[PDB]
Amino acid sequence: SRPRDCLDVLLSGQQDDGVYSVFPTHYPAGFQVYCDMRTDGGGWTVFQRREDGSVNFFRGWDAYRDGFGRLTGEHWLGLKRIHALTTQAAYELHVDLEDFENGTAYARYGSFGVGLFSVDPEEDGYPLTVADYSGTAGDSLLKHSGMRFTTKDRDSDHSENNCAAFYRGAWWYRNCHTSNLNGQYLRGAHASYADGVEWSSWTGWQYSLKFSEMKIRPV
Amino acid sequence: SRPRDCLDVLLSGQQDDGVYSVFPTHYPAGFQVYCDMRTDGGGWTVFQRREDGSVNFFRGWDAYRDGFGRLTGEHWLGLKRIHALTTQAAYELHVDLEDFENGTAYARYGSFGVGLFSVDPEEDGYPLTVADYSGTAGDSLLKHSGMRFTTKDRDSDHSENNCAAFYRGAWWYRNCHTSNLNGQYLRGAHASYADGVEWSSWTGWQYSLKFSEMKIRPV
Amino acid sequence: SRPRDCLDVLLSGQQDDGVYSVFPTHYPAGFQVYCDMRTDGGGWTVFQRREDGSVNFFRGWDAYRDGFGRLTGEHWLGLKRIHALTTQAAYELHVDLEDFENGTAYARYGSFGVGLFSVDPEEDGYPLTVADYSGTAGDSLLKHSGMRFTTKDRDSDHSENNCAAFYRGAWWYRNCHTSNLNGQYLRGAHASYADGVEWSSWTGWQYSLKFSEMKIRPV
Amino acid sequence: SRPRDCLDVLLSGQQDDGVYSVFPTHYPAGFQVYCDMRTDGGGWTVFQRREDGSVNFFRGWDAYRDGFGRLTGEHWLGLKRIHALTTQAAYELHVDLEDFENGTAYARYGSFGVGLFSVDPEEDGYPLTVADYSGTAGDSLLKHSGMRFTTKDRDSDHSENNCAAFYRGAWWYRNCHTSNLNGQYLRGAHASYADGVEWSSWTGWQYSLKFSEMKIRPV
Ligand SMILES: *[C@@H]1O[C@H](CO)[C@@H](O[C@@H]2O[C@H](CO)[C@@H](O[C@@H]3O[C@H](CO)[C@@H](O)[C@H](O)[C@@H]3O)[C@H](O)[C@H]2NC(C)=O)[C@H](O)[C@H]1NC(C)=O
Ligand SMILES: *[C@@H]1O[C@H](CO)[C@@H](O[C@@H]2O[C@H](CO)[C@@H](O[C@@H]3O[C@H](CO)[C@@H](O)[C@H](O)[C@@H]3O)[C@H](O)[C@H]2NC(C)=O)[C@H](O)[C@H]1NC(C)=O
Ligand SMILES: *[C@@H]1O[C@H](CO)[C@@H](O[C@@H]2O[C@H](CO)[C@@H](O[C@@H]3O[C@H](CO)[C@@H](O)[C@H](O)[C@@H]3O)[C@H](O)[C@H]2NC(C)=O)[C@H](O)[C@H]1NC(C)=O
Ligand SMILES: *[C@@H]1O[C@H](CO)[C@@H](O[C@@H]2O[C@H](CO)[C@@H](O[C@@H]3O[C@H](CO)[C@@H](O)[C@H](O)[C@@H]3O)[C@H](O)[C@H]2NC(C)=O)[C@H](O)[C@H]1NC(C)=O
Ligand SMILES: [Ca+2]
Ligand SMILES: [Ca+2]
Ligand SMILES: [Ca+2]
Ligand SMILES: [Ca+2]
Repeated sequence: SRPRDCLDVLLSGQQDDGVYSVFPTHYPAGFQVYCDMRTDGGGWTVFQRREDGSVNFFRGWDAYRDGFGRLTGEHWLGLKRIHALTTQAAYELHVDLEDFENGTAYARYGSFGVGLFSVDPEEDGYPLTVADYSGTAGDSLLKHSGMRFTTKDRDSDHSENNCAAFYRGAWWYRNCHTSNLNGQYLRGAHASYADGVEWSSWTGWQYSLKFSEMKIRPV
Repeated sequence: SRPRDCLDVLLSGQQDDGVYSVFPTHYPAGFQVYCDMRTDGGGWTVFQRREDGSVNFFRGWDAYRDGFGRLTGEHWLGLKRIHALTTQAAYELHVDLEDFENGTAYARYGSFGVGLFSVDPEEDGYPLTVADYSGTAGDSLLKHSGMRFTTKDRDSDHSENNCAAFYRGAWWYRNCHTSNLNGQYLRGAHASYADGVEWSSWTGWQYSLKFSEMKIRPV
Repeated sequence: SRPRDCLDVLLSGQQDDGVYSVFPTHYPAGFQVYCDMRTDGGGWTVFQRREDGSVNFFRGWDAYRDGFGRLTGEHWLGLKRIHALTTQAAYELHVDLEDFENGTAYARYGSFGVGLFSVDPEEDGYPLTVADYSGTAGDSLLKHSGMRFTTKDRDSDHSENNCAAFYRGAWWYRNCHTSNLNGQYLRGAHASYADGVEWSSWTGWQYSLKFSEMKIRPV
Repeated sequence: SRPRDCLDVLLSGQQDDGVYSVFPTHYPAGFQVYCDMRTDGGGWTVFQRREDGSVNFFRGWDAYRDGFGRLTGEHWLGLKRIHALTTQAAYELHVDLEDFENGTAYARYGSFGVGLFSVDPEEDGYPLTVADYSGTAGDSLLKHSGMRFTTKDRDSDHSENNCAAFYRGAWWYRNCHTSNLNGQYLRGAHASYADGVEWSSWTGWQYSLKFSEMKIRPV
């Protein structure tokens, strides 16, 4: 009837990967998401996908709040939706990564949230909660814990510059990053420093990954 | 109680053409629509009507998003409502056309949607999904499949010009159109090229139709 | 539980005049109104009251859309709320009037609505539907039937001037009015022409009434 | 299921202080609040907390309407939420205060509301209803009864100046205050006049308190 996320969709008997309606506690109008019904038993709600560089990710605050791209392709679900999902239960984060040489890796985080205790999550800059790493990609997100989301037109980072402008992305930048999954789709090894789709613990600071998917499931 | 569209209204025992409240999955406040309870068994939700040139259709983005005119007359329901309806099930499209010489024709499309997988349908320009033509008017819409909606103040077409400005309408313009049902009410044969209420496969590019109705029903 | 108007409040067993929560079909968040539980059996939802000139009624479009003043005093409920109420059933209108010499009169209208078939009632200027006069005040509203709402900053009237600016009010002005109940609180006989709280059929065009209340009930 | 406030949360069997979802009558999307389940039996909804000066309270109208800070720390819930809560039942107010010398005091008000009868509470400046003082801190709020909320960018006070600008806060200022709990975190005795976290009846006009919490419970 009114699944709150992709795990409710799965447990209701929908086993196919694809687009489903979900209805978070404080977003009763609901919205559509892509559900991953396969990874570690399934029930993952996707909020980010890179796969081909068809979508511009070098977007401003309003786009990162409201979301962009298409659920069946490259997209960002929007921080207002990611907030609505991660405040309604205790979520884990799964990050799937792929390079241009057939290689894959993943990072699992036991706890993940955006603006968890923010009275106005947008005003407060949708700050990251993330803890408890495991997997094959190595940890490139724990150092971003407690940071606000920074875009090219809204600087909340710990740099004298705008990290989002400098590294051509949008992220919970500190000074500046170990991960940049909303970075430019530069397609593998690049001369420019850390401004591609980067997961530094796996492929370093000068390798733009082929594929990324960020997704959440209640624990 | 809470019909999601005009087919739910019909199946609940309301047989009369007219204005009814509907409540789409992701638009729970609901809104009023005109229901066609006669065409091919009935249960059609109208989203566009031309009949007399009493309403200005040469409107900008905000008007095409939010809707304009009156449900009992010439109107555009608004792309935010057309999105809310066509994302909640698989809809077919019916187009009824009438010329100034008593003549009528129709086009049926087995699949129709607006912004079906768009995270932000407005940002993404409410792109058209349409397939599977049958009827008497001929096909003037399949070539618009995959195109974003373009208005005089928001150009997303495949022309070096603004198709909406050039052809005095608002449509899923490519370069530029085979149909222009939101074009100027020029009343039959006109010297100006393709800037009237055009359905090119029936009446060509220099004939502004007397009547158009665009309406949807779940399959 | 969820009364749609003051008649539902009354029929649920609440007999006292006062402020109650109501929940119109297409305004599910609901809002508070003043309920008149006495007039002709009771169940009237108030949307306008003048009684002492304590509130400024010479307000612009946004104020007339959103409402102003206090439910326990002088107020305007707001055209977005009056639209939400009058589109959900067939309403009658009751107008209670009082002069500064103890005198009272009323006008009853068998049908009343605002933006009844408007796709975007705000865009369409919340046009008046009113018919079927009876009472003691005489008819000062039927000539306003079919007119859009005009304010000092949004002219939709049939005058070469702005009727709202000229007659220091906000109304369904034609060219210009037989009633001006949102006019200046000028307190009885005044030299200035038709710019007070006027009901021309009762007290003419140069008498600003002491009290007005406009209220609706389903028939 | 859908508790309307922290008293519903408590009565449903949740006994722990912390963050909970509540769903006021006219705010059906709901929001998260901090619940005090200990004070005088518990069931208090917090809307203001000062404790360490980590959050800037010298904010404009939009911030005071929408809220700021974090539920687990210093915050302001937002006047739109405080209005949604206090209009749905008859609430009492509890104010807990603490100085920098281990000392504590409280004020209880038998009746408390914001914009209780306002058609547009924001337009009307979220005016204060407060009565019926008891406790140890003395009364520093009854003189603010009937006053609109004033910020540095929106003056509705009875001063020829902007009280909010002058006393570096945001409050139901008259000319100007006996309390200033949204004032600057100046940390105890200060030379500047009345521009700290002031409760004049307890610690006078030149002592910025260490801790304040403002919270409500239905009577
Ligand atoms: C390396 O990456 C691929 C995915 O890109 C992993 O799975 C293999 O994918 C390929 C091509 O996507 C499949 O082979 C081809 O299948 C298609 C039909 O789907 C067929 O038309 C071609 O003729 C070709 O046979 C393949 O089925 C699939 N699995 C295997 C075992 O090759 C692959 O597992 C990744 N890792 C490694 C170590 O290869
Ligand atoms: C041609 O168009 C008309 C609709 O415009 C189709 O139906 C016919 O419509 C006319 C006028 O709208 C009707 O005739 C008139 O009826 C009115 C009362 O409704 C009466 O006052 C007049 O004296 C006149 O008789 C007519 O009933 C209606 N049907 C027919 C059979 O004429 C018509 O079917 C369309 N197609 C063709 C091939 O005529
Ligand atoms: C004329 O207007 C009044 C309302 O303004 C109508 O009712 C009468 O109202 C007056 C004063 O509002 C009442 O008289 C007074 O009552 C108060 C207590 O409420 C008392 O303190 C005073 O000493 C005084 O007696 C009165 O009860 C009320 N009814 C009558 C019969 O006078 C009145 O009906 C209107 N019409 C006419 C033709 O008088
Ligand atoms: C004065 O203020 C304190 C709260 O700040 C009131 O309670 C007392 O708080 C202190 C420190 O917060 C507690 O003492 C310490 O406890 C911690 C562990 O929580 C321990 O690590 C330290 O070694 C130390 O013992 C204390 O338990 C607590 N209660 C008492 C009876 O001291 C206090 O009631 C306030 N009023 C007065 C008159 O002292
Ligand atoms: Ca910076
Ligand atoms: Ca173009
Ligand atoms: Ca005019
Ligand atoms: Ca002032």
